[PDB]
Amino acid sequence: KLQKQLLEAVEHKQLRPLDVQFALTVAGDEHPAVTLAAALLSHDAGEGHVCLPLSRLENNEASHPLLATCVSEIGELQNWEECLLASQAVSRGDEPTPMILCGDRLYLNRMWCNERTVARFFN
Amino acid sequence: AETLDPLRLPLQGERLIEASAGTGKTFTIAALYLRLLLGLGGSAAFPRPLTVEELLVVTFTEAATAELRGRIRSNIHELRIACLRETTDNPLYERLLEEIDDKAQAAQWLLLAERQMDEAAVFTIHGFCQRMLNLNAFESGMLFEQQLIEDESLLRYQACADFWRRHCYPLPREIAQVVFETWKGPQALLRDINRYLQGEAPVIKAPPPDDETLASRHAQIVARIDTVKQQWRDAVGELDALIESSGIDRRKFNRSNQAKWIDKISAWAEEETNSYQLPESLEKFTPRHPLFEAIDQLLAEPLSIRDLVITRALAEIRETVAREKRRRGELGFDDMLSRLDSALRSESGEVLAAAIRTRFPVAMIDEFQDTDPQQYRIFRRIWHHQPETALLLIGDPKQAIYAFRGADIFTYMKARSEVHAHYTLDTNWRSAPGMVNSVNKLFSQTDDAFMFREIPFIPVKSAGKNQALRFVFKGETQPAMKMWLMEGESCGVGDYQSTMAQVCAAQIRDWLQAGQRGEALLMNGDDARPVRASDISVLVRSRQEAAQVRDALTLLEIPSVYLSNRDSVFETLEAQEMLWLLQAVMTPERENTLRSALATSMMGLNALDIETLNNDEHAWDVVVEEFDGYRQIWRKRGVMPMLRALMSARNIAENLLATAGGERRLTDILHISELLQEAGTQLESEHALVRWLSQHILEPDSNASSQQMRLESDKHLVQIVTIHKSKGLEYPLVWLPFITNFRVQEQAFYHDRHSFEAVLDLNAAPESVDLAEAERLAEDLRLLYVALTRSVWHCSLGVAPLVRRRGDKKGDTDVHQSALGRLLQKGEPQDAAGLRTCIEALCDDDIAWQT
Amino acid sequence: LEREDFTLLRHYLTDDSDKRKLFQLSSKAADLFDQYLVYRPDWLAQWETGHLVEGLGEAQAWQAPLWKALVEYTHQLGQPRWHRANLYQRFIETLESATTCPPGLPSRVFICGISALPPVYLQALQALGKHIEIHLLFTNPCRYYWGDIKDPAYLAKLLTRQRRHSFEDRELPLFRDSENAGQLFNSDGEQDVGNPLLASWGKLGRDYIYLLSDLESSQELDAFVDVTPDNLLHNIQSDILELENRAVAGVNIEEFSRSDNKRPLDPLDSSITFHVCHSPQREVEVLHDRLLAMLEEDPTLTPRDIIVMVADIDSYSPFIQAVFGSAPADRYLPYAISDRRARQSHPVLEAFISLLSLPDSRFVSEDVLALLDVPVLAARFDITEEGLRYLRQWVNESGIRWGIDDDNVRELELPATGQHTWRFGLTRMLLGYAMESAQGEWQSVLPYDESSGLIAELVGHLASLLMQLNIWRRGLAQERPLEEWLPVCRDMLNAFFLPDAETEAAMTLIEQQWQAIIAEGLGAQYGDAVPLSLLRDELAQRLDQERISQRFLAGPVNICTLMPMRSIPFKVVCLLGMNDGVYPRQLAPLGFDLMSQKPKRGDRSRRDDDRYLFLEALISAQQKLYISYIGRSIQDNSERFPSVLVQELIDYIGQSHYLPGDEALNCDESEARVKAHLTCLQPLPFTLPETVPLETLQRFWAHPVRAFFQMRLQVNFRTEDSEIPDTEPFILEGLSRYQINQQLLNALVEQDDAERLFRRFRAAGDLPYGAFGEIFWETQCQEMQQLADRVIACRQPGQSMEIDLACNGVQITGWLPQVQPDGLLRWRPSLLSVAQGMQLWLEHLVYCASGGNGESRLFLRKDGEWRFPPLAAEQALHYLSQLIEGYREGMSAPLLVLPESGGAWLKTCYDAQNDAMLDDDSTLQKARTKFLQAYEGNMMVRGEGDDIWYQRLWRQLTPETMEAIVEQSQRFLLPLFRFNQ
DNA sequence: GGATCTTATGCTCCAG
DNA sequence: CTGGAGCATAAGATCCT
Repeated sequence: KLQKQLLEAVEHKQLRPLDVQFALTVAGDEHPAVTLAAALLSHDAGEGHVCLPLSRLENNEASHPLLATCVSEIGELQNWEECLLASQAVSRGDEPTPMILCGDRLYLNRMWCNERTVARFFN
Repeated sequence: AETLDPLRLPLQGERLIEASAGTGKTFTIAALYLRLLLGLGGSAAFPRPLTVEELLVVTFTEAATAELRGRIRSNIHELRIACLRETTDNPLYERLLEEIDDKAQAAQWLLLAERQMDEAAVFTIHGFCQRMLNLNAFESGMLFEQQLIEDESLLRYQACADFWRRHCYPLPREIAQVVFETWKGPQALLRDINRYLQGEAPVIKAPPPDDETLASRHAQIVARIDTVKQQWRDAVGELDALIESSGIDRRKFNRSNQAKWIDKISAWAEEETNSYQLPESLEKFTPRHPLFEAIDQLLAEPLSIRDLVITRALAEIRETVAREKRRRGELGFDDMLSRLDSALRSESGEVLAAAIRTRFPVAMIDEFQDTDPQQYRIFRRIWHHQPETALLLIGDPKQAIYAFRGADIFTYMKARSEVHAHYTLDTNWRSAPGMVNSVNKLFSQTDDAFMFREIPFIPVKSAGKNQALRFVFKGETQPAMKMWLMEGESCGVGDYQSTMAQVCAAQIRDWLQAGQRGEALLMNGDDARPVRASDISVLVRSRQEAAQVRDALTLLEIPSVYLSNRDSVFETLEAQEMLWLLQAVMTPERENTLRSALATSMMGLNALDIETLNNDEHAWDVVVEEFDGYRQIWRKRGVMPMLRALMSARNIAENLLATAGGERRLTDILHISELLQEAGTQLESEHALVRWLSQHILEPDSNASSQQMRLESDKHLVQIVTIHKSKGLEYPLVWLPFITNFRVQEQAFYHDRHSFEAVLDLNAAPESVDLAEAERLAEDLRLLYVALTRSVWHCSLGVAPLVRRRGDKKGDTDVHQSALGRLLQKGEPQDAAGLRTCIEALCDDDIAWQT
Repeated sequence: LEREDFTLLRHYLTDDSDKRKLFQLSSKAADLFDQYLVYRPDWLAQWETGHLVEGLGEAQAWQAPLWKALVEYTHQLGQPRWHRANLYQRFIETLESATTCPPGLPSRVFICGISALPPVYLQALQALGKHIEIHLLFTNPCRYYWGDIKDPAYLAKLLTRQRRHSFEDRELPLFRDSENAGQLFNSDGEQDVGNPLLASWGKLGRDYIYLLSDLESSQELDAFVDVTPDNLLHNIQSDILELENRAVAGVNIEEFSRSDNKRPLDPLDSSITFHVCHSPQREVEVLHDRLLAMLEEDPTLTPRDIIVMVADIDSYSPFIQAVFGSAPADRYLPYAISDRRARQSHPVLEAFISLLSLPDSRFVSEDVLALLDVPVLAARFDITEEGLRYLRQWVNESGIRWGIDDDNVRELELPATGQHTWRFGLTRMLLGYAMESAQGEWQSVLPYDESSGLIAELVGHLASLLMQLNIWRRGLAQERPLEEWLPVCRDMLNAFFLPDAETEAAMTLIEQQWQAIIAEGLGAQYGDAVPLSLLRDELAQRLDQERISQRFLAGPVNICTLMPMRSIPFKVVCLLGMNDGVYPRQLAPLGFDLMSQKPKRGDRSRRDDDRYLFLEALISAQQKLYISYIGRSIQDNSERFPSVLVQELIDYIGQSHYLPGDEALNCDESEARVKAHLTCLQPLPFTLPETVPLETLQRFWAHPVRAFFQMRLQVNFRTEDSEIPDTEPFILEGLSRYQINQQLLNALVEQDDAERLFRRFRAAGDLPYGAFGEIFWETQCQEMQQLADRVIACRQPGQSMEIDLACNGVQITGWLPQVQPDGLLRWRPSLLSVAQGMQLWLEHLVYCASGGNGESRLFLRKDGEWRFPPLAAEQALHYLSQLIEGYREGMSAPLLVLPESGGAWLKTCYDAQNDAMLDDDSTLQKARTKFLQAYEGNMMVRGEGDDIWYQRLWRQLTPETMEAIVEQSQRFLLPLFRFNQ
């Protein structure tokens, strides 16, 4: 699959082995849409910004036709929230799931629980 | 059983010499080696003289081989000197010069033997096998580059883990339940079957079928129990038994308990009241139904997976570790012994026998009483026939005490049945004539002493040189044996051991005080010398009970040392002491770690000094500088120079010798620093060396590397020695308190009594277990003979009315199952009065006892 | 194979063949044919035609057609057919009739030091000698002919007259009767040579001088310097030169009794000295001291002129380096180590060899981490020594012990457990970076919540390393031909190694070794494939073989083994490794060699070379000679004999001289005397403050002697933690239970579900696999559930309070958590420990002194229970004031109170029937026996005696310290036993 | 004059 | 810092002729 793509991204020394192996361990061998989405999310966590909108993922296409390689099954996968909610790596926080998605935002569960902790502390 | 002389001994064909204790095995083996080198004896001699290259003398112990080679080289040298001088004072060499024909050729032959003597065939069995394999690699089918590897324990543990992983994982909960009940883990499995795995895989009595599996066995057991459960739940509800005075009428509680015991067939436990279906129990309390015996026959048979799992492990892990060792390229001692055995068993074994017979047409095996059946099969298949090739077996079956190590006396039994020649020796050099008479009386007090007529004890005569040996304690003389009966008539093992230890310390301190004032004389004719603390010695079977007597001796201010020390040096305080010193010198910036290392007993400081050191900033800075320089000298020039610098600067090499008892600690430090240095020879890094040290502290290895050396020969004190390490030595005064004690065996493993094979039994056969008990008693008899023959002047064991059954004073004592009880009570349950009478029946001015 | 003459080879090979047996056999056959071609090429010449030579033993019937097929094959390949055996004779024939100086030949050549040459080479030099000038420099210890004798027609030819350089001629004395009588024996060699030293040791030299004297075109002269018979070594050299005998044998009683015919010896000679040592360490120590001794004694001596010979260099060199580095500067002497194993960059060599064992390794965590310990790999994959501690703790607590992947596991016929693998650990690491432990499992893997911060890139780098390792362990498994093996070396080295300044030497060495091996393979044109196992151990065999004979005469002392064909004169020569069995170095032949089954004059074996080396080593001494060997192994104090050579030398010394005092006593007494002569072998300052935290009192009393170390003088014996095991835990013992046991207990105290907590541990990989973990889980369930019902029925909802009292002029501050109105209810899964009830006893008084009516209870496993009644405030402080005194007393002095063993002693003595202390000796006898059983542990349990805190203060127990521990304990352990209910 | 029955108490190696 | 053994018991203690 796109393992050669992720390793040439490694060799381009633009992004992190942390985010690469994080994407591998949260994607496994399932849908390449989920793999590339998790790769971008792990990278964005790699710099250290606490959130990411879906518009960035669906509008960047960093160095590859990500949409063209992510469309895999019946229907259309531009509905990224459904495409990731179908994966067990993305959920709405009711389950011990790596990625949070409720309000068009995707990032780590640690940042989500800390953000909601300080939010309900101030409110 | 003809009386043997090396002058007239036939040097032809198979032999068997019974050389008893103190018979000079070295002297006889040396004299007959000289005889084979010279070709002397005439008709009884070998038809041709032999070079030193063609004389195979294999011996059990490497130190024994070295000492034997040195003594035989000395014999060669002094015999050639006596041949060149035509006169001598040794009677053996005088009659040898009378027997030899041509002095010039004899002296030339002895010169050639002395010059070629360095490469004489003297090995251990393992080395000898390896050398023949390296010679005939083509006939043996073995490689060329092989090493000596001794840690098979790790590979055995890995093979056990492999077997447990691949034959026990997908099994269900109920099978896991019974296997977990019978043993916990692979550690427990290894601890169970290690002694079975080592050596050669024995013969299993009634092996299970190959196709039988755990699921089918469990189905058999569950069917076998549900049928009888259905039968009893059908036939419940009637009474026939006799309501006796002992048989209460409220015995229906047992029936109600069985009725509530009808619960399920998926359990495993049964009721105590289920055993009351015995007609023999009805005899205390009319079968009338077949169930009254169906219950009994199901109860009388044990049910487990134990036999199947043990057979699977013993059939799998041996070949598994063998294949993995072959792939790694390592070799084991038993491994190439079995390789030679298989090569001889192959079709080329005749060619191997021809080659070995042509190379060495003689072999003279020493210490035959500890040999292996594979070794005997090799010796038979190579040298059992075809004369002009001699074979002389020399051993002594009365001193074979390594059955737990993997020896066998029935192998010697088969060899003795296979050989015709039998001889013995009389001149017991090491013992006093009183001791000789005493042991003759003790082993002739009852006929069939060894419980076998096939190993008869032949009485011997002491040497005429040692007739003047007499023992004196406080004026008058003492008998050669003087037992000790305590202030009790039936006692437990704890107070038993404590009281013989207390009286032991009492006579030891009396004897040493009398020797200090010159009244306890170990005297020989007109010669007289006092007794000291290294002159007295004590034997003991196990290390905890050795510590038990050690505690009493060290309480009564006799210093005591344990010369069978199996403890590792890594367990003492010095190992972790070196650990904190190395960790503090690796990073001398950490104040807490540096303070912790400085505050120990390695330096010898005081708490006030540490408290003042905690405040002196300049002193702290200069000691930080000192340890920083030590770090520099470490990473610059290795391990020992910083240690040498530290001891020399601290004067602790003086201080620990000044303080009492510090010598032992300091020589432990020296030994561990040395071993650390050849560890760090390969371990180039420092953190790797630290991790290695930590690993060896957390794993108390019991190899020969980490054994603590003897402290000092200059200091003299009493020695506690185990019975096995006392083999082949001498001791002036011995003490045997604990040989009256015994231990009943329970594991089912016995030897065939007529066909001489090792029988592995997994059932509860009464014949199996009591044959095991009988041969265990024979083993204890052999240790008794060894212990009594290792004395010189006076042996004083302890007579005791020992009891193991719960009834303390029941009239019949329980001494009958020990070696002392078997040789004293003739095989009869006795009392204290009968013990006193049985002692005084043999008591006549040489054997006696005191309270 | 299958020619009906290779039957035994077919038996050897067809049983199993992974080319290892083939490789061993090829190497040994190549060695044997090399020896054949260099020594006895007539056999090869006969084998070329296809016949054998009579009088030869077995295995020739297959050793011959093998060589025939070999030469046929190498002629078929198109390689040159020319070699030493088929060219030397044609060289002789071409050279014997030609011009004087054919062009290109050197003007003259020289041979020095060489004492063993092949007969074919000496014949070649003999034929070459008719053209140029050749000088031969042989060092025989004697002057006259001490060689063998062939035939009566040969001894007539032995009347060649040996000139000097200028003056006149000389040869062996007594020309006629020496060859007449039994000196030159009829079949044997010379036996009336006198010196048994020469007679037994010059086995090689005798045949060499016989072969040298057998050349008809010889021109033999000599330059024999005489020796002055002044000391023992010079007397030995004179006796070995002049070929005489001085050993007294005692022909008659007069000769045996009179002992003046020998030469008396100086009682203070230091030239030849014998020594016996216990250990090699002490041996080299004695050598260093004696070396400094004669260096002090002789000002005209340098360490450059002194040599030391060793038997095995590897077994001795660490001792040499250690003692000569630990020597102080004022007693320093320089040392140079030569001929040892060439070990330059041992970590990277170990890493490379372990890397070549990749496709069959089980991937032990400790093994791969020791591989990672190489700084080259650390710099290549940017993981730092700071990060090693983090990685060690992470792979310890995550529990990685087994191989990398489930495919790797299943390749070894093992069940794919899916746990305790490297992929499992990396998944746990990254999921713990993502999540929290309170969340639980995600894909049946618990998240490890230690690694959460910026430090998480180390495990990503480790994951990249492990992915590379998996890729290369898949790559290296397949066996390929040498053409495919050509670039994989370079690819491997650049892929797993970063070229730095230190690395470059090992880089070049590995590259050229691999290039040489594959160049040999290319030159011989291998066609088939080869497994990696042959290449790996061949690299090992060509990398361990290279010694360093480089540093010889730098100026320090010379440390080298007795290399053959090397005899250089010096002043002091020392000998090491003269033990029996190690010297001379025994080496059995290859078994199927024909040289052992049929000898010749030009024979060279290891034993003969060692004896010859020892003899010319004795010759090489000029001033002093040192002999040492291990005689008494200190382990069993057994007697070990020296070597046969040194034994013969000391016997000759004993039979050749006598001490000046005892002139005429007896030969035996003289030799015994000279053999004895030559052989030698606390009150502390503290003031109590008025503010004391409650935890300080809690930490104090739980272990009194430990608390003395860890705050007063601030010493804690924090040793390192245990090493990572090698196996998954199939059984759980020790502290592994206690954390799992307690967390299971807290679930049932609140009566919450335990099935969620079961699967949480099941995702964590700590339980045994399969139903075994489940079965072990059931046993822990049924034991806590018994304990829980006892706790639950007595449990009421309580709350914490802050405590603030003041006793002994000292304020007491702290907190008392979760106390209910009836009192204190605590629970801990252990046994009845004295300190455990004491721990609540401290908490009981502070609750009872500040009002708070109510008793305190404690529940444990195995039906244990601690229960204390309440008292008034005035009595609560009264016990507490003594306990506050026990702090400042314990703070200043290490109070002698054993927690449990002191309690075990006082349990027997104290009687609650009379509520007092007993004094009867019979019950006191029970207390002493119970004390030692409480102090020292059983066969399996650890007693309180084996404690590092207590081991520092004392090692043994005295009867006065026996009572001293009891007496201080009896003051403070009375309230627990008097109030127990 | 018979029991069950639950405790205190005893007792658990050797050598490469 | 923390954690630790099983098994065969007979005396005594009550239940029942």
